[PDB]
Amino acid sequence: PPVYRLPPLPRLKVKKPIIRQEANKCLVLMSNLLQCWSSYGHMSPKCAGLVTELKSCTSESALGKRKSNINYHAARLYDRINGKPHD
Amino acid sequence: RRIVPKLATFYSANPNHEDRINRLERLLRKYIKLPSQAPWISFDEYALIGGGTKLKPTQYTQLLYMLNKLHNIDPQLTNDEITSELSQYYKKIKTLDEFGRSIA
Amino acid sequence: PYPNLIPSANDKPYSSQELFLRQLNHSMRTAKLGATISKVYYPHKDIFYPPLPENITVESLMSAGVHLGQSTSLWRSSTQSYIYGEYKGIHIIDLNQTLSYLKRAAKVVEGVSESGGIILFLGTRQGQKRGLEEAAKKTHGYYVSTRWIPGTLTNSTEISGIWEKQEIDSNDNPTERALSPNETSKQVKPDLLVVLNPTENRNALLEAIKSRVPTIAIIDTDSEPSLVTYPIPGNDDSLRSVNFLLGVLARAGQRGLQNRLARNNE
Amino acid sequence: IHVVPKLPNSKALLQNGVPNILSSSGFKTVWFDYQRYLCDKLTLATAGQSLESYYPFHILLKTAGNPLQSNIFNLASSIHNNHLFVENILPSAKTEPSRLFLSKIKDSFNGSDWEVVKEEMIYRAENEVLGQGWLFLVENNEKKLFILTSNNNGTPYYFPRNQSFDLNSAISIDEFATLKQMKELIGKSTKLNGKVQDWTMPIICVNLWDHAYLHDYGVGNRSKYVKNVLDNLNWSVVNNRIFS
Amino acid sequence: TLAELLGRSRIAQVANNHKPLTYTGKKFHPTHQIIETKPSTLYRQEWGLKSAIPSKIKSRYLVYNDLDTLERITTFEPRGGTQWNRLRFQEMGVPIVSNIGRQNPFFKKFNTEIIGTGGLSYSLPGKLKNSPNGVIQRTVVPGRILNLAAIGGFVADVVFFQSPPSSFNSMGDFIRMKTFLFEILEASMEKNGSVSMHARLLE
Amino acid sequence: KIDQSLSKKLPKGTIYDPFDFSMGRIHLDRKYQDIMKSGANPLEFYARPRILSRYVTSTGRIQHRDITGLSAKNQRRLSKAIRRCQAIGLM
Amino acid sequence: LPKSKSADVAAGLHKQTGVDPDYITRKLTMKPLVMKRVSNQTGKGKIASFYALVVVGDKNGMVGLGEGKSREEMSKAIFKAHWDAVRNLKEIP
Amino acid sequence: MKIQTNAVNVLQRTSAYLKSGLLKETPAWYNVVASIPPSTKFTREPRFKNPSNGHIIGKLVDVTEQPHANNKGLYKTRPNSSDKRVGVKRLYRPPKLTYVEDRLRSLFYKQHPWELSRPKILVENEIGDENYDWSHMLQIGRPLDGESVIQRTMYLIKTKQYGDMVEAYDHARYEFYALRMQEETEQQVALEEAEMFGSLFGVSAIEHGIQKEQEVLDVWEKKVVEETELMAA
Ligand SMILES: [Mg+2]
Ligand SMILES: [Mg+2]
Ligand SMILES: [Mg+2]
Repeated sequence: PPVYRLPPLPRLKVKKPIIRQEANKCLVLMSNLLQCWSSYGHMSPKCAGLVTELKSCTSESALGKRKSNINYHAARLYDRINGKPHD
Repeated sequence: RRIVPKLATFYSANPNHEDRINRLERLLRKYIKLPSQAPWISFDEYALIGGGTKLKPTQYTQLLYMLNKLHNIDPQLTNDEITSELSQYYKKIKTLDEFGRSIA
Repeated sequence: PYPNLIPSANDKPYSSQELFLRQLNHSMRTAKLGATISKVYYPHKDIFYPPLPENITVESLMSAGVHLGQSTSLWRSSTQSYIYGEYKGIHIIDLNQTLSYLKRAAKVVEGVSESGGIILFLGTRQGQKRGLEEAAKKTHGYYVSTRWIPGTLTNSTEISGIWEKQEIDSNDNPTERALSPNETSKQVKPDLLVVLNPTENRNALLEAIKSRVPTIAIIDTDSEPSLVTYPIPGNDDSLRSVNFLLGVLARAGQRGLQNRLARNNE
Repeated sequence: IHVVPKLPNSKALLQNGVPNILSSSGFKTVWFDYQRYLCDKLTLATAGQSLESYYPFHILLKTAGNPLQSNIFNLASSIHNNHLFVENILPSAKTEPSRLFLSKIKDSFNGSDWEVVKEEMIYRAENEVLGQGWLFLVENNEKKLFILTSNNNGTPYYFPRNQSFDLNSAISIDEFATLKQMKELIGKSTKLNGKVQDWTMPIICVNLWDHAYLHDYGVGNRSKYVKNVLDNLNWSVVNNRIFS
Repeated sequence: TLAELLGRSRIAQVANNHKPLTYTGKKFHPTHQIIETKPSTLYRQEWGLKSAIPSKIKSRYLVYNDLDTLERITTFEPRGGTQWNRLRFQEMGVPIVSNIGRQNPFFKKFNTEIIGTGGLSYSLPGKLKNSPNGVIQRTVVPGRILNLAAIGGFVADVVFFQSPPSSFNSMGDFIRMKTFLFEILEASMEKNGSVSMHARLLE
Repeated sequence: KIDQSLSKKLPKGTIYDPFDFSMGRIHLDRKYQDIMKSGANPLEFYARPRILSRYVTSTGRIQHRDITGLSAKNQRRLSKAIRRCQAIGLM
Repeated sequence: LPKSKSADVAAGLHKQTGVDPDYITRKLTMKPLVMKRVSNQTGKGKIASFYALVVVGDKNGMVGLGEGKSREEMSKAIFKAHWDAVRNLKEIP
Repeated sequence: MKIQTNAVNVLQRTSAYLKSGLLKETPAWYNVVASIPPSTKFTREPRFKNPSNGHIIGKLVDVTEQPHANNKGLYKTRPNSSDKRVGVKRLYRPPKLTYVEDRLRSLFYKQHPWELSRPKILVENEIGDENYDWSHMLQIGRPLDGESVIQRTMYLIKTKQYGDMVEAYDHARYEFYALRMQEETEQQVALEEAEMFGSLFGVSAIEHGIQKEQEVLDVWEKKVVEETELMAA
């Protein structure tokens, strides 16, 4: 395959390391409830427990629960990982 | 005669601390087989004998780790030398009235 | 021995401590029993029982892994004379050459120890510390594992200002008299810098040559050999090969120290 | 590579054997050849493995729990056990049994005599092991001693590899129950290797293999050989391997 | 000469390959030479390679491709799972025989194809295995059903008298959790070097 | 019941590993994933739209050498053949 | 409590790099070659700096060049240049 | 990187200082360095033999040295293009070391994939101490492996018992197989013996594997449930 060697750079770093967390439980419950209400009319008792669960989740605050060292490794290992020729 | 540095770690960054760690490390090595089963000097207190301004948190944590493990050696199996080395790193009631009521 | 051991009652079983002691006793007397194991490599044995420069062979160097140079793509062509050939995508260091350079290095190490010089063993890599300290202990010498603060020799008064200096006999007795504040503040320069990773501490090499100090280094197949006085071609990456060379050097220096002590006694 | 250790007064041993119990030839068969053979086998097994560096006893302890690589365990066990036996035998390196040892024996075997204990040991040897094996007098974490037979290369140290009775033949109810209890104990250990704690130490190993006796005593008279060994053994060595 | 010693020596002994360490395709046999250390040598990071190996690795075994690369790192993976598969197979004790009527290759220009088995089994088929309980006719081995069954480091085809609904339909695609016993009938080996086992579910 | 994406089906003849059952294995598999490559000039296929249409986007665009993964010369020949095809009626 | 400058230099050299002070004081003789005033445009303003360049040398083939710099007056810069020169002594053939 | 003058000319620089009087006292190292001089001759030295093979690097085959007809029956009467180019870089670039044994090794592991799964310690014991007679395969310090086979093949080739290499290799392979079979039988029977005499193994290899799988599966299950919930919402 076609390899692509970069030139000598000042500093290898990602400008925004994503630390892809899991989505919020409360938000999920809210979406589920919304989905249920799309069917079954406005407020039928099929989604009786779901609403209660949502309420329990969003009692103290609107969301329930409230970084990746990636550019601490790039910076560290750039000089090694280079194919930069000798001095 | 010759004028010469005391510590073998002299040229290193924090030589005194390194020297201090080395003795503890030697002790650990010596009594590494001895089976294992608090009031240690502060960072600032350690600095005055150790590195001073050149003492780092990581170095202090390492020193603590070294001391704690040594201390953990079952008291019955412990030595005099170990204890001597560790020696360095140590260091009104309210009542009712005449008439039985509590003022506050 | 074991003054605080509280022994269990005769009717009762062994205590934990008592049992441990019994195990230790067994280990000392009758565990290493059934056989003896000749011709096998214990890592520790290279630090505490290194061979003399004479008795080293090419085979021993090869076993140590000294022959394994950096890589074919990480080649400093300055080092061309030292390399034997390439194999497994790796330059392989000519080991007869390595041997001769090691001997030369070992001899200079011995000489400065005999003269009562300050030998300094510099080794910034991870595993090297313990062996480095042992070497420093062996000759009445010095070492650096935690990083070399740039300007220990060039800018000695700022860096190495507030550490205790000592006095010494023709033997190595402290002769503890008070050093004057003028007497203390002078720089105490090494008479041999010996590095285990010259490629990682260029800086140390550069002041040594500025500060006018002869230096020894394990020159791998990517390292510049002109940057110090006595290069030893070899495998600086593997921990055991370095230790072997270092241990040899320590032994050479130890011998020279012993000789100096003998001549002082005489 | 594992090689046989140099015994004290080796040339004398070669010339004679052992004064009472083993001939010049009989001693050679048990040690100077058989031990060597065992060592060679162990080396062949464990040439390029991590086991090459370790001593036989330490190898055995490492290996004990592993069902595969039982050959290594067997060899290591044999090597250690055989050298223990030789150590017990040796004339020097007259000594009597220790007072402490006698007191321990008395405590263990309902206040019986040492001669009685010996007699019980020889009876056990006669009855328990068929074919090859070992006869140990051991000491455990409870300070009292006891007699331990093993059926070929069973170690006195680690109880799951005691190899103490033969299920090739029929067995008792009590023996089965004991086995079941052992198995349960092993299961209770809860480690990845699955190895229990055990502090059994051998005090008098005896070699019930045919490599010792068969030359001198013939196919019968193994009991007689065992008795002879018991009569004439290095007591200083035994005393040394007794106290905590 | 030095050259001769190098040719003899333990790095030359490891036959070179640049196969992927990460191969997500079908793995029928070992790709790379497994390389162990002793514990002592691991403790001072020495594997008998060009360089020291990172102190993060605490496993004694590994696999590698390059002693040193342009990236200034040895290309390795700290895993030796293939030895354990072989050991499991040995424990199971089902001897591999060629289902096609052919002589055993171990008895009697170059052929790169796999000579019989690849050396996972040098066992011969004619033996029985006695125990305290008796002579073992049926080899009992615990395995997991996937949907095929994973049986001691090998995937194997499975057969049964009746398909049990209670165990299967209660947890349709979480059958991997529950370990079931198996009776391994025989092990054949195809041209590609895959071990085609055949098991039978016991209940 | 569960979807196909979150369960790796180990093939019949293959070996497996404890790791191979994991989520991480599946992720790794997801991460790591012809006649013109075989060694025959693509300019034989200019009267064979069926085969040339494989090296073309749904709309009709020719695919890039990064996508198609060809030798540069072979790619250019393929492109030429395609262009010839569309100059003719066929394709 | 409180030529002299040259002696102080020599003493400082002896501390820093083990050089013979008496030799530095006597046998070495210095000579300024260039004596600029030099400046940098900083945000605060134009910041001037006295640059010296001062050859020192024992008149027996031992010679050294040295440069030095001070924001404070030129005497300090010259001292620094002298120091640098003595650090960089060199045997010419 | 330029060739540094100042790392090896240390004693000269100090000797000058001493002469001047900049240095009052001589260093400890000075006499020692005088006695044992540095190299200071940082040359590119040419090499004329490949050490592994024993091929000649420097020489050129002439037109007069090739009298007979070539493949495709043409007589060489002139130097070719490559015979005129100045091949100096070959003298200086270090030789690629080649061994006949490497090919045999490669072949063996192709033929025996599962021999790769047998772990290999690469940490050398004393290479000088060994002394293997390759009359047989089973050496003492060395284990049984493909290497031993290959060594046996080489020995056979040397001795000319099998003049052909392939035949010698086959023979070595056949020797190996018997030994392997014997090893296999040893372990199984040892296991059987252990089972008979009431030995107790707490964790068998297959049981261990199952346990290992179980933890991973448990980890997967909780994660998978969460992922399904995510997907639902
Ligand atoms: Mg390097
Ligand atoms: Mg300048
Ligand atoms: Mg330049």
